[PDB]
Amino acid sequence: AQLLAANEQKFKFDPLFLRLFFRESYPFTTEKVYLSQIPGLVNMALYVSPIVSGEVIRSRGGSTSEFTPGYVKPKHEVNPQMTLRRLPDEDPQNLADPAYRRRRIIMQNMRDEELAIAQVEEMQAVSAVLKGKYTMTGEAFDPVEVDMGRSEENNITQSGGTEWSKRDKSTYDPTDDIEAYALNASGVVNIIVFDPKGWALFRSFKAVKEKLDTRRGSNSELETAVKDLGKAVSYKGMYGDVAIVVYSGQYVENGVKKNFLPDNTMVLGNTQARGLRTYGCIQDADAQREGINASARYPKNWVTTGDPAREFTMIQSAPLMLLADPDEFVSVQLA
Amino acid sequence: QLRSWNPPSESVDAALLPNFTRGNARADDLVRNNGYAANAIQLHQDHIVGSFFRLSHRPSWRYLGIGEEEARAFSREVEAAWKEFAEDDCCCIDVERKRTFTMMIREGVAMHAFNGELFVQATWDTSSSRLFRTQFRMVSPKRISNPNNTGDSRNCRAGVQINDSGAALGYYVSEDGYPGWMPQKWTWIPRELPGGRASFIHVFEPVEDGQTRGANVFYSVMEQMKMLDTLQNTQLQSAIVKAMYAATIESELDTQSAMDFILGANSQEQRERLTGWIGEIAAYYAAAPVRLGGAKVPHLMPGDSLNLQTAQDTDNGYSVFEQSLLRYIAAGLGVSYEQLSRNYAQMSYSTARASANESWAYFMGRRKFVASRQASQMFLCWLEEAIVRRVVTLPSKARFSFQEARSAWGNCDWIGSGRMAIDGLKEVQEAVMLIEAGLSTYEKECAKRGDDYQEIFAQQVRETMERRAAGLKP
Amino acid sequence: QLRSWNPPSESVDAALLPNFTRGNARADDLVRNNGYAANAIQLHQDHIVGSFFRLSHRPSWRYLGIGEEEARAFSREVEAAWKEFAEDDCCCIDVERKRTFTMMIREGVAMHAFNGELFVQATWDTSSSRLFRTQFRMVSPKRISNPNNTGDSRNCRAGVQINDSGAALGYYVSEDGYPGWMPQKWTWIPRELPGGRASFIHVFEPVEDGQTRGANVFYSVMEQMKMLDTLQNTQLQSAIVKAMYAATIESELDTQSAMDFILGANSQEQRERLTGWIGEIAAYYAAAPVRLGGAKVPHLMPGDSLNLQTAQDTDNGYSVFEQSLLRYIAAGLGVSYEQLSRNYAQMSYSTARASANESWAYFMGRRKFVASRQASQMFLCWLEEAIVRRVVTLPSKARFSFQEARSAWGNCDWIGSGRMAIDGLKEVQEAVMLIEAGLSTYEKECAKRGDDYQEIFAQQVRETMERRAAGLKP
Amino acid sequence: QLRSWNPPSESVDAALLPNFTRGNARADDLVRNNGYAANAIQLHQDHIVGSFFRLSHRPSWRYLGIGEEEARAFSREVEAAWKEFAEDDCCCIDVERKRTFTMMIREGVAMHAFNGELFVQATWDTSSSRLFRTQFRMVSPKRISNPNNTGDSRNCRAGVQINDSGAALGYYVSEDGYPGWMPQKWTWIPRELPGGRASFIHVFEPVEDGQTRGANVFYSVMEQMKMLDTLQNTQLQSAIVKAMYAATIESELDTQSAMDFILGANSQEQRERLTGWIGEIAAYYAAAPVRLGGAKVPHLMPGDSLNLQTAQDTDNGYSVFEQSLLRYIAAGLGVSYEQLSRNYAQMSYSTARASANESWAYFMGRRKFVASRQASQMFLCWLEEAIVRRVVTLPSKARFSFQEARSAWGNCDWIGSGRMAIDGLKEVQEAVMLIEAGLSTYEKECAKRGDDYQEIFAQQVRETMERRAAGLKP
Repeated sequence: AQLLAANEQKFKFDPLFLRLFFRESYPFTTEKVYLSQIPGLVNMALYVSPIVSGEVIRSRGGSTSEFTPGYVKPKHEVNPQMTLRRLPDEDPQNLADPAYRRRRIIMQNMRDEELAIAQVEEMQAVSAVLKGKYTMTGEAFDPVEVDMGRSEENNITQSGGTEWSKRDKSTYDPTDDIEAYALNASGVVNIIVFDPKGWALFRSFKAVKEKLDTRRGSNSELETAVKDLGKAVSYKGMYGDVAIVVYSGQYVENGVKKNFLPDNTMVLGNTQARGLRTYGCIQDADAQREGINASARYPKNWVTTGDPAREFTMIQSAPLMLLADPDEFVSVQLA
Repeated sequence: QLRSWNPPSESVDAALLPNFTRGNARADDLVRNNGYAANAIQLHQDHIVGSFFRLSHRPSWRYLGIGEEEARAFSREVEAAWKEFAEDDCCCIDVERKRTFTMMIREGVAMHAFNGELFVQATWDTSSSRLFRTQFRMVSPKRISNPNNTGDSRNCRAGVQINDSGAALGYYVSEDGYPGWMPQKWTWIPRELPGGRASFIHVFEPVEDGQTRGANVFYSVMEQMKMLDTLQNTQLQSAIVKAMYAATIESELDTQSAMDFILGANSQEQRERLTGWIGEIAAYYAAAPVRLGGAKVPHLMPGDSLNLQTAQDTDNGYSVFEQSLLRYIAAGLGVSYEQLSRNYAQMSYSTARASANESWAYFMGRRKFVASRQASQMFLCWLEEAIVRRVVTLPSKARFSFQEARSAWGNCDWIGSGRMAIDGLKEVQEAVMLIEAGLSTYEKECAKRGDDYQEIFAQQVRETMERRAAGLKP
Repeated sequence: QLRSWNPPSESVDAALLPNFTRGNARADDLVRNNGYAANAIQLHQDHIVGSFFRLSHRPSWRYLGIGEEEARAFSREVEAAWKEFAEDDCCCIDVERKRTFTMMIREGVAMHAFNGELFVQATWDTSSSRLFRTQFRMVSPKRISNPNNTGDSRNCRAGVQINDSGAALGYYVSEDGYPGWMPQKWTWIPRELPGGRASFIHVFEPVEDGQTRGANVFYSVMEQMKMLDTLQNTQLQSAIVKAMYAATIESELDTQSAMDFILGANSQEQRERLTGWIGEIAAYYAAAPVRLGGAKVPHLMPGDSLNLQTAQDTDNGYSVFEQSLLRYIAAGLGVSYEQLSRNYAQMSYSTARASANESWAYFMGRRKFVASRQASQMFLCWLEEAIVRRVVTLPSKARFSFQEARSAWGNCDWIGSGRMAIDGLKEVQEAVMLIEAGLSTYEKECAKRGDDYQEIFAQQVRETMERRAAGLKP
Repeated sequence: QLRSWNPPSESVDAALLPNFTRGNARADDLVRNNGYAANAIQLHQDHIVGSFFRLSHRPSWRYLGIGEEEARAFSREVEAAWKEFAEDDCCCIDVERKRTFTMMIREGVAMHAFNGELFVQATWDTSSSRLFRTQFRMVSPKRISNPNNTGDSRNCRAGVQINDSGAALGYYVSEDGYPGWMPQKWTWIPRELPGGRASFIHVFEPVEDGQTRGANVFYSVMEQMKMLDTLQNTQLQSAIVKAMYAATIESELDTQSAMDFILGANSQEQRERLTGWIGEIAAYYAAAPVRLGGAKVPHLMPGDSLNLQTAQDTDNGYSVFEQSLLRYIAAGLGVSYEQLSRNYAQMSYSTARASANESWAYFMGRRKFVASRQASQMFLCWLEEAIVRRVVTLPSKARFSFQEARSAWGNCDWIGSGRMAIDGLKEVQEAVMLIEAGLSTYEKECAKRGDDYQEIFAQQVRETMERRAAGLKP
């Protein structure tokens, strides 16, 4: 059992979703998300006559304001019985210390913990901006469908009508489809991040390959983001006007591993779409009596006396991240 | 056992400050649950200050060109003023309005012993019951943390704002926590005013350079905690198991193969044998009344008994363990246990006076080390106030101004506990030798005796004249 | 065992006040059931006050410009007045009308020892049997709780109303609970009047800043409670089981397979065998009279006996456990057990006089620490009343008014227990050395001897003149 | 064991008064069955009063303006009158007509030791054999209960009628119960008359405020009761079982299966085998005469014997248990056992004189605490009667009237037991030092010596003149 302050990572490397589209964090002192409580977009046009001023403007009463945040509280043991991750030859005598082994093993345990919540949050993000629906579900828990409201024109499919696979691999240009799906996106699209084989049949067209610019032509901080997360986001290059990226991230589930992304999917939208990170109550007596009922995360190291007389690291959170405008992204399944 | 208490391998300051709260909290636990800390602080009080702490002002007359007689008369004036200002009967010299100078020194020395540091603040009282509007409020060490409990920083380090060279500029005083529900807010407090005025008297003993906090207690007392626990538990177990007794019933029965066959037949289909035997044994114990003493023998039908064969039976050794370790930590922590809990075992004459004189000289050491700072600081502030109010008159031939030579003008010494008594014959033969050979002066004679030469001479004049008048023998 | 007594990890004030009632209640339990507290309070009384507590008024004549002779004569007048007012034989100086000044000091010091605080109230008596209409009623510590037993608050904290800075404004006195069925009502009582008048004398020793209550006893005495319990029970068990004896009857019988077959046949259908054997054994014990001593052997038909095999048989060690722990807590709590229960084991000469002089100096410490407060407070109130009544005349050249310089005018010291006797030779060689070298003054000589120089000189005059007149030898 | 004796958790007064009768009754039981209480009360008598209790009247001559010589002559007159009135040889100074002043003080101090309180009543005797018609009848503590044994009430509390402030107005004296068949009727008795007359002298030591009764004994003596019981019983068992011996007869016989078959056949139908064997064994014991010593071996036919296997056989430890506990409670209750039952074990010189001087000073404490009250009360009543009768003449220059300044006029001190003797050399070197340095006055010299300076000087005059006349050497 070590203090709360032993929670230093400086490792925030989420794959460009919770850090770039979903910056809009709202931890609450209350259980649910109350979209009426969030101001979101403000009623933002009307003025008043040059004699007096008008009424009082409020948070404009969101129609649906009741969903259950994913209160996730996992834990692990940091029992000093293992040989640990030994960074090359930094004096294993301190590993021989139970104190250093226990502290850096709580380091390792907790980092596994937040990357676990981060990967489940990224699955929530990919569900969110791929269908507008999120499955708040788990065993011994009712499945609540949390819908931002993704429209039908945001779910139009490439296989409908003519498929890119069922097209000329040399002369056909899918740019026409690119603006066709981008027009009904309530904004400009500046990233065309694909799943791998989706980008494969996208680039199979020649027009794509002599239309794209392999050069840097550094447009924004997206190159810096790729250099940071050189793991699963791949900056293919410029398609001229728009940036071409491929995400091949993978989640390692209970017995097997598989990619986050489905077979062939796309979301057309902006890099500055508004993403909410509403956070529920944290059900920990420590959190309430020290005021961490409204926060992002909560770690603790703590000893059980009695039957499971041991010591554990416990991580608690409650995210219900969504997208403010589901119509911002057009979600297309590809050929 | 090294698990619940862990030393890092680093410089002492960076090995203590990260675990400052835990060590200090367990120190509070042991000083509250345990009597040793109370006895130690009480004896430190009674050896360092004792009854009172006496000021003696000795401005550097020789260096400043001041006449010794003018210095002595000016010292008489300042001593009368200081004694009358300190003797306030309404406890009014503190901002808390509940501590005199005695308990100023008491709490200061106690906290500088526990945490190694003491925090005094010279504030401007408005209560006009006294001529001097300066009081001195003592500041808790819990108050000194970085603004809003932030961890140590480049120059903001555990609440003290210093430079790269370490010079202590000021402090972030967190708001009080009594009642247990006030929030803490951090306020800026400089260490001293530029003109030499002692505003925030921060007196601590640094073991090394750059250290900001003093010494602990618990980080050498966990072992008393766990020795007292282990001796306590082992005496409890020894007492409870000197005559623990198993009262069961066995019988002859037990026809090996026949008993096993009967048990197997009962397990399969012949439980009526077991029921009949249990009925017979119940009738046995209800027709016998199988009773040993004042209590009933606990019901045991034949064939089952406890095997209370024991572990090794050598003497526990705890006797010489505990004597050796009490010895050990006694002239560890510093004050011997043959009085911290008073043994009189085989202690002899040279034993007594050697131990007493070395321990008393060592308390003189601690006194001159951790009392004169507070004494001089408080005296400097009070004397500055007196010069502001023109209570006492500075010498006209002042070679340096008061503000320039506060150290030279405010040069002072202080007298702690009263006249030591250990043997009698010792002190009296010392006194006769000193008074015959002249090897003792006014100042060190009065230091040894806890008196004043001027008053002893005036009272001897009074003695002689009253004896002459009343008819006694001078 | 740590279960029935639990320390929180926090500052001592917030670690004691929440469990104030339980600790104080178990302290009452042990001071009532146990003799050690009675002996300790009795010895503290007889070392601090002893026979009486003597006032000596020393107005700051030098600082106030008052002549020493006028100060001494004014002190003579006030001392005569105070002694005649204190010597009231009808116990009339208290509002309860049943305690003199001696028991004022007695109950005050006893309660300031037990709870760490004492509560005196200067009330205006109307009984005209004395010139002075001021009495001093002592107030129970149970009375000080928040109005209607509410928990601690922002500024109303355990009954004391203070500011953010902690300044004790006043108190909420709950109504008395004797008889055990009066309700409590909380009444406002300020600590002192603005003019410096000492109305509610609240004298307590605070271990730290912001602390409101004194020190305990039980929170270091639970271990005597449970050691006395364990030694008591272990001696009882040892005594009762040195010769516990099992008196059963066994026989040869026991033909293994045959006995088992007979028992099984009895269980099934042949209980007549058991009935016949029981009849034969009953006839056996009624034709034998199986009797061991003065008592009958308890009826045991063959084949069943108790197995009183024992636990380990090493010495209990309680001897050196208890000596070590009595040692331990003896110069813990402070007064040595070699007189709190008086052992004379291997104690020697240096032993005796070193222990005696250190303990007596330490009692001088406690006396000067926890008696002079009450003495000065009561003296200030009485002297204020005397100035109101013009009993004694203030000096005409008063540099400061009485109300302004109550501390300066009412400067006083007090004398506790009488003349210490330990060795004789010690005190007499000290006396001869002091009287030959002049190293003792009137004031400290009278402090050492428990007498007065003026009266010793007057009575020596009387001695010499009566010896001359009657023919004796001066 | 805590079952037969139970402390509640509450203030001591409300924890004792509900169980007042049981504690006091068991106190009577132990003080009657046990010698320790008799020895303790006898030593308290012989240390506090000893031979006699001497009055010395010192009216406040300095404060009242009375001349010291007139005060001394008036004191001579009152002392002669008081000694001649107290020396009545017919035991006539009590209403019971069977106790002099000595046994007044004796019973008063004994009952104020046992119950903590004493009850004197100043009644108007009509027996004209003496000039003074005032006697003092002592009142039993059983008499003080609420009217008709009712439980405590709002202001009627255990027999005392007080106000809300606690002021003791009066008392309900139940009628005497000797012979054991008088009914009790409760009569009103005020504590004192309004004019300061001491009618009902109720002297008790209250441990806390609002307490009405004194201290007990049994509530710390139950443990001697049960230790003496347990040591007594364990010595009895040890003595009776050092050589308890079982005298039975066994034989070889015992053919396992054959014996079991014979027993079963006897149980079924073949009891003739058992009858024949019993006949053979009876003939065996009547043809052998099986006899061990002076006594016959108790008749045991073969096959049955007692199994007197024992419990553990370590030393009982009662030796150091009892020494530690006697130690313990000895300087608990206060008077050391090395004379309450007189051990001379390893006791040394510093041992002796340190223990003696501390114990004697502590008895001086108890004397001045629980004797001077009764002395002053009785002296005040007697002096009031003397002023009524104009036996002694008050000073003409009385600054205050007798009724107004009874405390000032009736100021008195008293002398207890005679001249202490412990070492000889000690007292004589003290005496020579005091008489050479003049460090002893008339009053404290006579206090130390148990004599009078006036009479020693007059008798030295007589000594010198008779030596001169008869030819001896002055």
